[PDB]
Amino acid sequence: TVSEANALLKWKSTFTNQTSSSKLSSWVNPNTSFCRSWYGVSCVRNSIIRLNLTNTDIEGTFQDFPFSALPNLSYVDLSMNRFSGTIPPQFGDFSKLIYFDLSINQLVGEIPSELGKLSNLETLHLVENKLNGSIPSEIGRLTKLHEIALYDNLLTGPIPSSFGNLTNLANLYLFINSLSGPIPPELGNLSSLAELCLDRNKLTGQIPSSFGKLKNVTLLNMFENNLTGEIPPEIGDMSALDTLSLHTNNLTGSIPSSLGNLKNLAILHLYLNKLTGSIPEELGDMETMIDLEISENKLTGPVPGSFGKLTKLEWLFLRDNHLSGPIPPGIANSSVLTVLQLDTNNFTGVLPETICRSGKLENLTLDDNLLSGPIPISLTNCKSLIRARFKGNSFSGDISESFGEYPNLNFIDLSNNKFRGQISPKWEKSRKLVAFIATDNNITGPIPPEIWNMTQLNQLDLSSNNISGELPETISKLTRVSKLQLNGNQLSGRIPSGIRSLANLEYLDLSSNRFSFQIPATLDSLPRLYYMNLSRNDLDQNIPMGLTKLSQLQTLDLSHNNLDGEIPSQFTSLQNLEKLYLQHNNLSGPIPSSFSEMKSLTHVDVSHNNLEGPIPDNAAFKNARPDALEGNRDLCGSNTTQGL
Ligand SMILES: *[C@@H]1O[C@H](CO[C@@H]2O[C@@H](C)[C@@H](O)[C@@H](O)[C@@H]2O)[C@@H](O[C@@H]2O[C@H](CO)[C@@H](O[C@@H]3O[C@H](CO)[C@@H](O)[C@H](O)[C@@H]3O)[C@H](O)[C@H]2NC(C)=O)[C@H](O)[C@H]1NC(C)=O
Ligand SMILES: *[C@@H]1O[C@H](CO)[C@@H](O[C@@H]2O[C@H](CO)[C@@H](O[C@@H]3O[C@H](CO)[C@@H](O)[C@H](O)[C@@H]3O)[C@H](O)[C@H]2NC(C)=O)[C@H](O)[C@H]1NC(C)=O
Ligand SMILES: *[C@@H]1O[C@H](CO)[C@@H](O[C@@H]2O[C@H](CO)[C@@H](O[C@@H]3O[C@H](CO)[C@@H](O)[C@H](O)[C@@H]3O)[C@H](O)[C@H]2NC(C)=O)[C@H](O)[C@H]1NC(C)=O
Ligand SMILES: *[C@@H]1O[C@H](CO[C@@H]2O[C@@H](C)[C@@H](O)[C@@H](O)[C@@H]2O)[C@@H](O[C@@H]2O[C@H](CO)[C@@H](O)[C@H](O)[C@H]2NC(C)=O)[C@H](O)[C@H]1NC(C)=O
Ligand SMILES: *[C@@H]1O[C@H](CO)[C@@H](O[C@@H]2O[C@H](CO)[C@@H](O)[C@H](O)[C@H]2NC(C)=O)[C@H](O)[C@H]1NC(C)=O
Ligand SMILES: *[C@@H]1O[C@H](CO)[C@@H](O[C@@H]2O[C@H](CO)[C@@H](O)[C@H](O)[C@H]2NC(C)=O)[C@H](O)[C@H]1NC(C)=O
Ligand SMILES: *[C@@H]1O[C@H](CO)[C@@H](O[C@@H]2O[C@H](CO)[C@@H](O)[C@H](O)[C@H]2NC(C)=O)[C@H](O)[C@H]1NC(C)=O
Ligand SMILES: *[C@@H]1O[C@H](CO)[C@@H](O)[C@H](O)[C@H]1NC(C)=O
Ligand SMILES: *[C@@H]1O[C@H](CO)[C@@H](O)[C@H](O)[C@H]1NC(C)=O
Repeated sequence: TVSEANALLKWKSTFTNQTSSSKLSSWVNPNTSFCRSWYGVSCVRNSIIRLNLTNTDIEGTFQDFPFSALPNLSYVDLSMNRFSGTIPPQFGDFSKLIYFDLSINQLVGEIPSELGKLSNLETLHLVENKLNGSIPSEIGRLTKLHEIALYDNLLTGPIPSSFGNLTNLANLYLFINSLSGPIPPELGNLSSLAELCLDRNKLTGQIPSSFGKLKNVTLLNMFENNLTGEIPPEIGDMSALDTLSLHTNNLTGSIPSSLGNLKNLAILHLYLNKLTGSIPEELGDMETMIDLEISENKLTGPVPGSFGKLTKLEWLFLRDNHLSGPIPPGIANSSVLTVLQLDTNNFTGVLPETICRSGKLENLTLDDNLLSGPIPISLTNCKSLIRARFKGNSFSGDISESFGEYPNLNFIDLSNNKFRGQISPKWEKSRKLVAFIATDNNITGPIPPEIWNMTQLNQLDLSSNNISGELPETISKLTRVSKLQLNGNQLSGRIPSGIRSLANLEYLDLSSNRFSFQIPATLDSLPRLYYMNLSRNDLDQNIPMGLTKLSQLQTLDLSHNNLDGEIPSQFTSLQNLEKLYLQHNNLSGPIPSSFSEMKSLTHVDVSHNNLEGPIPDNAAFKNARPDALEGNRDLCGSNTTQGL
């Protein structure tokens, strides 16, 4: 003991970057107070049995640790320190050791197989180091082990089959590592196992069919491995399971119907695999299921109608599969279902009337299916909606009657459907709505002016519809819009000057419309605008000077209009202009030949204009095709179509 105190002092004397304020200040007077006042030291019969120096800012190694001098150690916690070097084999010499923790440290090298000498060890903790090499097989000798945690290391090789001999192991955590090879089937002998976490490794091979003997495992995390084969139906015999996560693997075959026998399973993660076949209707018998995610697979056929029996279902992720048939009503019938994502499948028919029956549905994704028919009325009145995506379907109906007021709506996408009718002012009640996308529908009538009062709107896409009327100057109220797409409609009259005020505008498209008269001379106040498409309109007269004061333009398309006069020399301030399309206008005069100053002009079309003179000195004019430069009155100094 005084010998133990002296030995520990010699070890302390090797620590580096220590401070006067370190808790090891109490290591004084070895002859009298080793067992009564030394921090981290506790004794029985005046001999140290417990060394607990966790989180004491110790920087050092275990090279000079006095293994020989502390024979009676049974509790060693040296975690959360700055220990470096390796774990010496002499740690296996502490024959009374029960608890061993060296976890949050900077240790390197392999685990000494001599740890298998620690026959009294019940807890082994070495997490969050840089330990490499294979896990020693002799660790399977430690039959009193209750818990092994080796996660967040650089361990390689297979899990030793000897671990099947650890009949008292409750928790096996090995997750953040590079463990390899097949999972040893002997793990099925761990009858006391409760938590098995092998996730985030490089495990290959099949899931052992012996896993069905693990009747006390509640958490089986094996996600983010390279497991192949099919999910063995024996997994359905792990009756105590509440969390089964096998996602991000290379599993194949069908989902075993035996999963329906897991009456305690609340979380099932099977996504990001290559599962095929139909979803067994028995999967509706997992009465406890909360969070069911089998998305991103190759599942086919219909979703079983028996899903109506999953009364605790909250999250259902079936996106990116090949599911077919109509969506059965039981799929949305859970009173607590808040997320129902079905997008990127082959669902047909109309939406079931059960969609928002409880008024709790929040996120609904249906993108890229073959669905049709009208919006069910419980969805029209789903006041709890937050995110609704319908893009790429054949939904039909009066858009004003099909959608109620959605006060919690954040994101809605109606793109690529057959919606008719006029945009209702009801959308202004969505005061949190940031994006409203309705491209490629049969919307008609005017844009209600309430839309411009939606100052929170970040993205507005009404493109490719049959919307008409003149845009009012109150459009300026869309303070925070950054993507504005009204192209492909029959909007008429002058472009409102008020677009000047949309300071956050980045991408503006008013092309393919019936806007007439001069482009607003005032339109020079969009410093974030990198894209402006005014093409295919009825705009006339000289190109306004204001456009040249917008700095960040990358693409500018004013083609297919009746603009006349000369191209401004004062384009020079568009040093970031890359693509410039001015074809099919009535522009005149010479190109200023200050376009040599323009660095980034690569794609330019000036065809079918009344311009004359020589092309300027920059790439796009050299790289222009005949169509790009044709149609002008007097082209080039030597009447050329290519090569000066
Ligand atoms: C397990 O890891 C050890 C330690 O590796 C060290 O720590 C890791 C976390 C990484 O940061 C490694 O980049 C780092 O080196 C490996 O042992 C180490 O091997 C290297 C080379 O194989 C040794 O470096 C040599 O050192 C001598 C002088 O001492 C030079 O002459 C050489 O040119 C070379 O620089 C290093 O000393 C050694 N460290 C030890 C033994 O503590 C070990 O190979 C690795 N095992 C695996 C990956 O299976
Ligand atoms: C070394 O000293 C530290 C702190 O002085 C000890 O930390 C304590 O460890 C126990 C577990 O042994 C912690 O209790 C646990 O609390 C959670 C809370 O939910 C509970 O669920 C567990 O069942 C367990 O009882 C305790 O909170 C923790 N205290 C602190 C301040 O971190 C450590 O046990 C000592 N180790 C040895 C070997 O002496
Ligand atoms: C600005 O918006 C207009 C739409 O209002 C965009 O027009 C599209 O431009 C391409 C060429 O750039 C068009 O031409 C050709 O169509 C034929 C047949 O489909 C095909 O052979 C060509 O490969 C090319 O696609 C295209 O039809 C046209 N679309 C429409 C609806 O008119 C224009 O591109 C936008 N400007 C910029 C810079 O993006
Ligand atoms: C294409 O433009 C020519 C050029 O006329 C321009 O008219 C002004 C707006 C201004 O830009 C002038 O500097 C230009 O000359 C049109 O030709 C003119 O047509 C009008 C008849 O409306 C006639 O009085 C003018 O004398 C013409 N000018 C010239 C130079 O010939 C032409 O009609 C336009 N073509 C189309 C299809 O719109
Ligand atoms: C600490 O270790 C020593 C030996 O490493 C133990 O001392 C032995 O105790 C037994 C019975 O108590 C004696 O028969 C031996 O002769 C002792 N050997 C020595 C070298 O002293 C001691 O009991 C241990 N103490 C604790 C609390 O474990
Ligand atoms: C297991 O599946 C993963 C899918 O994530 C495969 O990883 C992809 O492999 C291909 C190239 O072979 C590409 O799609 C990507 O480069 C990989 N990563 C992805 C998609 O994130 C992996 O190859 C599969 N292993 C097998 C089949 O043995
Ligand atoms: C449910 O929908 C909400 C709203 O769209 C999602 O949360 C938003 O996610 C975007 C990223 O695409 C963020 O920019 C927003 O800040 C998020 N908003 C909120 C309030 O969190 C949410 O991720 C969706 N959840 C599921 C499971 O689909
Ligand atoms: C002590 O800390 C400094 C600062 O982080 C570091 O550069 C040095 O390597 C550490 N060790 C020694 C022995 O100085
Ligand atoms: C498990 O223990 C038994 C006990 O005799 C032994 O025969 C067997 O080889 C052990 N398994 C491994 C993989 O070492």
